[PDB]
Amino acid sequence: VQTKHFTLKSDVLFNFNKSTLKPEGQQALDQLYSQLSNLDPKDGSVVVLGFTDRIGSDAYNQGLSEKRAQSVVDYLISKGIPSDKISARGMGESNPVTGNTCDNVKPRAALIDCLAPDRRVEIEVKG
Amino acid sequence: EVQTKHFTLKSDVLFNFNKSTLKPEGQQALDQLYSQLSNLDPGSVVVLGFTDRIGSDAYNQGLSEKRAQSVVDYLISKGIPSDKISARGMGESNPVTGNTCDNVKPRAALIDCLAPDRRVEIEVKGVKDVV
Repeated sequence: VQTKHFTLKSDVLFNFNKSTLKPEGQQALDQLYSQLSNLDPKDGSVVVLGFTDRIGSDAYNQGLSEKRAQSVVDYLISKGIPSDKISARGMGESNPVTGNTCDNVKPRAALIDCLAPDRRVEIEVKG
Repeated sequence: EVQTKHFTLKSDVLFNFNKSTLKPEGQQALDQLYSQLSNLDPGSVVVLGFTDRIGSDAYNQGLSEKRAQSVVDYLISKGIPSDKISARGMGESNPVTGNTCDNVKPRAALIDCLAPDRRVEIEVKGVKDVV
């Protein structure tokens, strides 16, 4: 089994608290799909995971992350990924890539900036 | 299970126009990357440099090599062992913009349209730990 893992910035794909792909988001997914289409495997699978930062309501962040992941999957299916070979999952605030690095960044705007790497969609491709 | 994790960095942030020396903002972006890399449990790293299709292909190939090497040199300085990372210039090959920019004018507009092509890709390859 060999995966390839990719990451896209949620701040690019979506507006603040929204889950509709922006034009910039579609373009980012077009560019990724261009890369993914360079291989023609017999079979494979794609897993799309949405993540938020640790700020705000966890129930709201879970819901938002799931809708974001779904919007990405729906678009990628539109581009050509077969619907039964791709799945979406919202992971909410879990598994931050910033780990404990932003733990003591106090001022709200500075913390939001420090947490930016956590606001992301991860795409795992198996072939 | 062998897994490759891919990271993409905008060349326009890392480097000034036509230069291969990291800007301070490039070092800061690589510091952020290194933090995340240092949490991936070991492994090897390839750094790919890409340009847009403007100008000499020989020149673009050389510029892409120097940019990739600059990134590698700095990542080693952060703690990536020297024997586990390498640089590769890709010049103008393998663009991500498709045909999207094919008929774009004027020139300033074209440089903007091709921006996603100007990038450094970092591939971290490793084995899933098990027993």
